[PDB]
Amino acid sequence: MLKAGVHFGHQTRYWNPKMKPFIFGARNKVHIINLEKTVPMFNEALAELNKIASRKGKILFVGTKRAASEAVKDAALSCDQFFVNHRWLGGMLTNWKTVRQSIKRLKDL
RNA sequence: CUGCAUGGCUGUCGUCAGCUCGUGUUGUGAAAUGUUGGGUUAAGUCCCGCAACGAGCGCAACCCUUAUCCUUUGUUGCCAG
Repeated sequence: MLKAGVHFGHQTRYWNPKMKPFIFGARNKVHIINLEKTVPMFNEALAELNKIASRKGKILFVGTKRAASEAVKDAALSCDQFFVNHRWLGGMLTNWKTVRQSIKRLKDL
């Protein structure tokens, strides 16, 4: 009884063997994805993302493509969402305990 | 006597831009990345960039001298009124 959102077929190869488990087959050489290996995982994805937000968890979005470079910057006044829209800084997550000096250099503004 | 057994004290490349630490990444490791590259500089200097982000020392400056205007003043130097 489950159904796909918008999918009917998407891309050729352009390959990674690790993605084969999600791919049900092909339609005129273009690949089609398996409902049972994508839909339950996508249902969980929006459930767990909301659970982290209910636990006051800090959310980061990446919008590094032009039609998203401004939409990524806000999730309405009733919300809290961090962003990257164009460019990165090396170690800004794993070396954040040093890049906090770079953040202070901008908080100084 | 022995500074090729030593503390202290003093040269030279050179006043050349170079020597390191914390963190994150890499490699089995030595170590690299950083500190290389690009434009630029007196220069690891100043901009740019990239898995590197920052910091410490040297480097510029702080020490010494001299060049000018403006204002007030002075011995045994000066002399416009």
